[PDB]
Amino acid sequence: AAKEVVVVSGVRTAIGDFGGSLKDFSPTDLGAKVVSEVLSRANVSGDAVGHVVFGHVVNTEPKDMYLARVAAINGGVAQHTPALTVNRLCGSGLQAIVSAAQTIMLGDADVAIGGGSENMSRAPYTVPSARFGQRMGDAKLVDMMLGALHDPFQTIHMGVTAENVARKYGITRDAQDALALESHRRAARAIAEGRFKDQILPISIRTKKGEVAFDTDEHVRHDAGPDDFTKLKPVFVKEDGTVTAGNASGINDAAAAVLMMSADAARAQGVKPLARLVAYAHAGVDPAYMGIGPVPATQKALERAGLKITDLDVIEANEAFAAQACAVTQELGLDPAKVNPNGSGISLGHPIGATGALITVKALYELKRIGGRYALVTMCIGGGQGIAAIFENI
Amino acid sequence: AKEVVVVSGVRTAIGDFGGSLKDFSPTDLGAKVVSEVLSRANVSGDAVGHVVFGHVVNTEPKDMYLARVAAINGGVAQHTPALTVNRLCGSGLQAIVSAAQTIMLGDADVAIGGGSENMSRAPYTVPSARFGQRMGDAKLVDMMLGALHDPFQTIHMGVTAENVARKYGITRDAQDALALESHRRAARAIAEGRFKDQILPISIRTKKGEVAFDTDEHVRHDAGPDDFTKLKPVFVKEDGTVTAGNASGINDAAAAVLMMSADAARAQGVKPLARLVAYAHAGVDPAYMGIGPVPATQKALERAGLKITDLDVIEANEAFAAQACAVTQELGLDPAKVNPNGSGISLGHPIGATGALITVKALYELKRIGGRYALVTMCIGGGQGIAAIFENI
Amino acid sequence: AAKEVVVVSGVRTAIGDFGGSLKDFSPTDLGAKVVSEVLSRANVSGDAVGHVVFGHVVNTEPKDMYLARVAAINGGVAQHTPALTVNRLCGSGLQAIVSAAQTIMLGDADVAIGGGSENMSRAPYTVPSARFGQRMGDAKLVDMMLGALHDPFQTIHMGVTAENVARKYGITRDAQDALALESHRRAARAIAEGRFKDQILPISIRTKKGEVAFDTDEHVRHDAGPDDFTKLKPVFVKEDGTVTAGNASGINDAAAAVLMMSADAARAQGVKPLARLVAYAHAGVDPAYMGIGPVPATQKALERAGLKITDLDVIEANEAFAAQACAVTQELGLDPAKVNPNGSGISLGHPIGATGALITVKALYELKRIGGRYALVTMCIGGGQGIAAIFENI
Amino acid sequence: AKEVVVVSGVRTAIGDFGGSLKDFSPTDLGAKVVSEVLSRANVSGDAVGHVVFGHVVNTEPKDMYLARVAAINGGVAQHTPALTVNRLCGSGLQAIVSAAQTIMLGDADVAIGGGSENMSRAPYTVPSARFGQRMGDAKLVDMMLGALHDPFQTIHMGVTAENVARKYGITRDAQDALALESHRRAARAIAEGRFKDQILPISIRTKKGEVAFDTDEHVRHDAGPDDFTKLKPVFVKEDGTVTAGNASGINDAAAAVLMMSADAARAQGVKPLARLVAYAHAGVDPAYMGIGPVPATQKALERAGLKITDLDVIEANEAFAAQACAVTQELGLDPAKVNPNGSGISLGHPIGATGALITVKALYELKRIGGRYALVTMCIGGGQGIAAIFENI
Ligand SMILES: CC(C)(COP(=O)(O)OP(=O)(O)OC[C@H]1O[C@@H](n2cnc3c(N)ncnc32)[C@H](O)[C@@H]1OP(=O)(O)O)[C@@H](O)C(=O)NCCC(=O)NCCS
Ligand SMILES: CC(C)(COP(=O)(O)OP(=O)(O)OC[C@H]1O[C@@H](n2cnc3c(N)ncnc32)[C@H](O)[C@@H]1OP(=O)(O)O)[C@@H](O)C(=O)NCCC(=O)NCCS
Ligand SMILES: CC(C)(COP(=O)(O)OP(=O)(O)OC[C@H]1O[C@@H](n2cnc3c(N)ncnc32)[C@H](O)[C@@H]1OP(=O)(O)O)[C@@H](O)C(=O)NCCC(=O)NCCS
Ligand SMILES: CC(C)(COP(=O)(O)OP(=O)(O)OC[C@H]1O[C@@H](n2cnc3c(N)ncnc32)[C@H](O)[C@@H]1OP(=O)(O)O)[C@@H](O)C(=O)NCCC(=O)NCCS
Repeated sequence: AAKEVVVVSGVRTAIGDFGGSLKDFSPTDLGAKVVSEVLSRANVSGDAVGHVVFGHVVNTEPKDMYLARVAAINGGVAQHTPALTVNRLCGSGLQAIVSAAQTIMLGDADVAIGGGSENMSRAPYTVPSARFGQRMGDAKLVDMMLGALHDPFQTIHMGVTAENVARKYGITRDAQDALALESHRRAARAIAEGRFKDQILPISIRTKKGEVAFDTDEHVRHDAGPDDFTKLKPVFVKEDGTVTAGNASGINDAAAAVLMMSADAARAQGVKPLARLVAYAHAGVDPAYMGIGPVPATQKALERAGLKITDLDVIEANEAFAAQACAVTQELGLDPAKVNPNGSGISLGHPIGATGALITVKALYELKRIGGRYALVTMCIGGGQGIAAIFENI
Repeated sequence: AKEVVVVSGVRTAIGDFGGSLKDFSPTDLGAKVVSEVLSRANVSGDAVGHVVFGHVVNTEPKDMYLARVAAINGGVAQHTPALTVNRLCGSGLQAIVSAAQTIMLGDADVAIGGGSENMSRAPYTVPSARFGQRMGDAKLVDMMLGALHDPFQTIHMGVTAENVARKYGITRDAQDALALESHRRAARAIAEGRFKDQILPISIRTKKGEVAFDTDEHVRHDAGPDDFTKLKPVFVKEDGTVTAGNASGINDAAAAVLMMSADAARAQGVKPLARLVAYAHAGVDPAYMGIGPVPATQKALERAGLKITDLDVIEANEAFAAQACAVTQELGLDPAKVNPNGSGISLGHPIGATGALITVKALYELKRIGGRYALVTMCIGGGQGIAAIFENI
Repeated sequence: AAKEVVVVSGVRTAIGDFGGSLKDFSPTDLGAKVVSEVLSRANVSGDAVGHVVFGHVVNTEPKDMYLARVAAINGGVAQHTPALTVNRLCGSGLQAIVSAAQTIMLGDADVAIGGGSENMSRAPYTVPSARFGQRMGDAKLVDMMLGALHDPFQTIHMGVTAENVARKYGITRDAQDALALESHRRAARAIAEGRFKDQILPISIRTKKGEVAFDTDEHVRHDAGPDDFTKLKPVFVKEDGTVTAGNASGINDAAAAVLMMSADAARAQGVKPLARLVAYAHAGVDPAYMGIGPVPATQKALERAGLKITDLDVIEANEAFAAQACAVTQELGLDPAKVNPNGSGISLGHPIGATGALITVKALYELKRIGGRYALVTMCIGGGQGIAAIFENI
Repeated sequence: AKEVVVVSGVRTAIGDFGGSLKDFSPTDLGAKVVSEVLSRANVSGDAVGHVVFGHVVNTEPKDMYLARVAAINGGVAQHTPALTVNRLCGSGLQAIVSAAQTIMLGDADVAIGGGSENMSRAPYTVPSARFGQRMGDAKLVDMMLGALHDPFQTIHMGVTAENVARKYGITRDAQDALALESHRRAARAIAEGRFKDQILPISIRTKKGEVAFDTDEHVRHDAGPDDFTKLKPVFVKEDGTVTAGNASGINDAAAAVLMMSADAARAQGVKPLARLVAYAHAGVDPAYMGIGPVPATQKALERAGLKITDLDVIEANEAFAAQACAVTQELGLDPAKVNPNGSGISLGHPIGATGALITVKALYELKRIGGRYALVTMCIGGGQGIAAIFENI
């Protein structure tokens, strides 16, 4: 059978705004930071790591094609450790955790780090005609960030697929704005109560007035009210729109990681862990409706775990767009009070390749906060996919 | 862990930098080999549990969706998950491993593993373009050359090949020797038609009409030892040995294999090419990445319960003659069994697709000689190696 | 002999900061604005113009290679009028006036417009390898703005030549900072007293809060004191520097123009003009000391006019760098009280191709303000030149 | 207004787009013709009162200093003022006019007027690069093609040539006729060596050694009427006539003339080529800019007190056959006296240098036929024309 996977430690950066506090930190710099910190939290030597896997979508510089290896080596992991970068779009961060967990399940490693790192502020433009020349006529610089946010089959923004989902599943503008407002209020309450303090790694952000610690998610609106969202206009369609800048997730910068071990290695070391991995699942859907990806992925994961929706104490289902996040909660029959109890992509931001790892960290720390047992982590995936994993607080 | 069988495989011919495939995007090449492996195995596009593609250098936004685009446009149903993986030059074998693991773990009965890379279309980036440079000249960054630079010392992969040449005693004469033979083995393979069955031809619409690209165009068919010893070292100015002639080329290509669980294969009447025996990974000093295959291979043989002398076929990619010689040397391999039909130096090195492409070669060579065991291994920029062993069945 | 040239009207925009209030206004848009306004001030039909000449240095878009013609046609000048763009670097704006005056002197036109337009905020980057490709290796985007500010023989910033002049002519840091502070105080006094109101054309700058009129030079520091300049560090040399961001001219955006006529056409029409052109002169100097260009150019112009330094009531000598502006005043024996009485490039900005026309407008309006008789307009020129003209209030 | 004499002149051979001069910057070419005109006239670099160069498309930062760089690196003293002027395709004749005016007004006794343009090196710009694009694709702007677009309707100069073809009745057969003859006149001139004395050879360092570029390489020496009537219209899709064959090329070159006051020439013993008789400017409808030469020429003849039949040589640049035919037609010129040795269609159109270059041709042709009066005129994008008349002396 497959070895049991224990999540012993986890950490995330605070999430930076587009062009904001982390704009000068490369994806490999952020990844190295969370690698070194998870090792310290788990009391694991950098020489004792069997595998490193990082999720990451938008290469910002040549180093990023080496992202997992640079994050590992600069995070203090020995050079004998293999390192893999994976890309499943917005599912990449949770995919990294699954792929790292798989090396343990299969006996290839007793210790593995899975994380994600993304700096969208530093996403580049390309010049396709630069290598061999354009000769004559105007050419383009291609926005690789916006390009990543376009479905590659119809060349429509993710936000257009969110309208497709809104229309198909009956998710009104008012429903979307209610979810968005509530996400910000939940995030502001979590910040005010200190719910995120233990799971965040502060970053010193060298300012001209001296160094200051960036340790709070800066996308959150702390005094938001209903009229802030009603006044906004739809951003992705010219007719009959519902998706706005306020009820869509942000574009953001962050990194996060967990350190996992075989259950036997965790017993022998005597660690006091966060959780164990119960099950995971993948699904594919119509690309034009990629936002409901989490529905089949969650149903499959629950089947593998032998659990039911009502067994879930904590659900982190990323708010890519209120339009799809509502449809997911509705189609699954989830209690909105248990779903994203401290906010999600709309209020905290959506650093795409890191999101899936960062919301895993959130989920496991929330289980500890409430003494809960099972958490579900799931998210939708551009191109038409879903990914889901279930963890047990132990 | 379920048993994993390869039922089909295919590759494109390997295009030169700026050559016959320069107009074919990585997702275009990927979809072509996906469709072809399904039809070779006679497997419905609706029956695929997972698709994994290796790929390193994004040439356009669609490339961040590469596996999904290759799968959908290759005829795989939208309900199949798709993953792109990047372990640099090991990415193509990694995709096959990652796809096999979905089968081993019971997540899927059928999985496609492949790789796709178009280095000709590798882009230049402008890191200052989004928020501006404000004042002062700015950089147009060669993402292809940057992929070929170690990220810790910012030296070309070829500088690490020189390091490996010094440490292990690989001479210039030795490097040019392997390079010449590789070209001679490749030219012989092409003449005898050894690659015919494993290559998917591609129509490369020319002004002269509609021609088929089905031959690896990097090969020098008239090569003589003088051709290599005249060239000059290109990566270190003095006391150097790696040249353009004894180093792999920059190339474009795609390849894939389709795998199934043993049970699912039985239950479909599909004559499997081979079976997966074992795989392994290794990390090494980045400055000496070219020696990564040695520990990875040793670790793979250990897991397989096999010895070097049990290998009838070895596909060990020739990133640099300086590195490939030291691999063969440190492992104790018979050079007649290693890359018997050429490799990176002669056939080219389409980095993200290479590991999948030489897996296809290794398996077709096993069938050609009636062998049992084949080893596939390659080095990895940044300091790693990857290796896999297959059994002809 | 040569016909006498009357300056009947003139106008300038307010000067915008780098990245500031005029950043969205192209050079041909600004030029068209001042063309239409000078025609209106002089009561001259757009169908009665014999020639248009504009100074302009840094092309921002393809239209700018047609700059004079676009400014003329869009400013309401008939299509039968010839239009010429000239480039003598920072002397271009006054060169345009001289070249336009020359068509009148030679009997080619009885009416001619001379102006300058520059938007440095919109200066582009080029990609030299884009047309035919780079093939392999990194390339560069070339800053055409900074490039224009580099001497083309030694590839040193204009600011390095300013240090050369400071050293050769004994212009201390304290002397440079005294000039800079005084320039801002003079500009702030002129603004507070309304000295510039009649010569500036307001521009409506479409903001999100509604339209607002940009009519005040925004580079001026109104509460400047000596310590603001002493604290700054030298910007152009690593050793023994004196030139700073505070005592160097700014990078700026603006346009300006005058309308001239033959004296006979001015008599017949009965215009009430600003001034007449008395003389002009050019000079070349060592490129490494281009900042003293105005000295020989001024001496030559005075000789042609049969005037002496002491006959000058108003001097507009552009403050490119305090280092050279001091050396010019010192070598010529000018009274600093008469030189740039209302500020200059350090305080108001230096929109290079427009500066020479804009400070001509300043000079002629200042003559009217004080009832003076003769004004000198002069400036230094990258590559090692000077240009000067003398005008008489009539 | 003092009398202005031309004592010397020179031009480069005209390079094709991407051809033999592609590696020579505009300031490099400018300095070469500056040095050569000084030495041809035997005039000290210290004796020059003014330098003016026409030039349209900045290829690099130094180009904004073009006249000054051409003058200094061409041996002119640093005390000489230097001006760059831009009247689009008239810039090269404008520079000669502007330089002559400094002499006419007594500001100078000696002045150089020239032009320099390297369209091959014309750049792409990124208007968003300084302050950033933030989000969304951005433009890489072709500054060369943009220079060839009218700024009011954003149509190619060739679209205005079609407008001119309709208004004045210039047929396709008529255009291809002029194009063929131009090429035949140019090929004859080159064969007979007519351009030998006016061309400054340039060494264009090749891998085959050190070769001299001294022949206008746009010329088709084997041209036959079938070559032009087979080509298709390129600027309007339907009901079109201007083709790649009957339109001028995109080209690189430089040229200059040195002028002095009559007195200063006498006082130096310098045998002057010719004398400036008159010049004139005209504005026209931008949509019909190609007809600008007609009023400019009429206005120049009026000032000169001459008639069309007094002109022994006419250099009227062939921007487009459609436009040049209408110019000759509306002025009533003998086509045997107009561009007797080819022009823009056959020799090329290095825009900023053209007006200076064809002035050199016109003067050398006057000496070759013993003529008296020569006319130099050309059209101007945006709707202008410029014309000058010289007297052989
Ligand atoms: C929606 C989107 C196009 C907007 O981009 P943006 O303009 O850069 O976003 P910003 O927050 O900076 O600006 C939005 C504007 O609405 C306003 N706004 C946004 N949220 C608001 C809120 N909760 N309350 C009030 N106003 C709000 C901003 O203040 C701002 O107004 P301003 O210009 O006056 O300052 C972008 O965020 C996006 O694409 N999001 C989803 C990305 C995605 O697809 N992720 C993966 C999907 S699977
Ligand atoms: C070595 C390298 C820098 C050279 O690149 P390149 O110069 O553009 O390649 P080219 O073949 O176009 O040019 C090389 C020259 O040597 C010659 N040459 C190359 N191989 C030759 C051979 N086997 N025999 C004789 N001559 C040869 C070419 O003809 C060519 O000469 P030419 O320009 O006159 O026609 C590049 O191929 C490279 O980086 N290879 C290694 C790739 C790599 O790092 N892979 C992954 C690392 S793990
Ligand atoms: C000097 C130069 C390189 C500085 O460029 P810059 O950094 O963009 O200029 P800025 O005014 O925006 O910034 C300068 C800094 O000094 C400070 N500063 C400038 N002038 C100041 C003053 N009078 N008092 C106090 N502080 C001042 C700015 O506030 C700013 O500080 P900050 O970053 O904390 O806000 C540039 O202005 C230049 O090149 N000038 C001369 C151009 C030229 O050569 N023209 C033609 C020559 S012939
Ligand atoms: C017309 C124009 C757009 C064509 O540009 P181009 O296609 O890059 O020029 P090329 O010569 O490389 O290609 C044209 C094709 O027609 C053919 N051709 C051109 N002239 C020919 C001729 N006289 N006879 C036969 N064939 C000819 C070329 O061989 C070539 O064919 P190929 O590509 O198979 O070799 C460009 O030359 C142009 O814009 N000219 C006008 C310039 C201008 O506007 N000047 C100022 C205006 S006032």
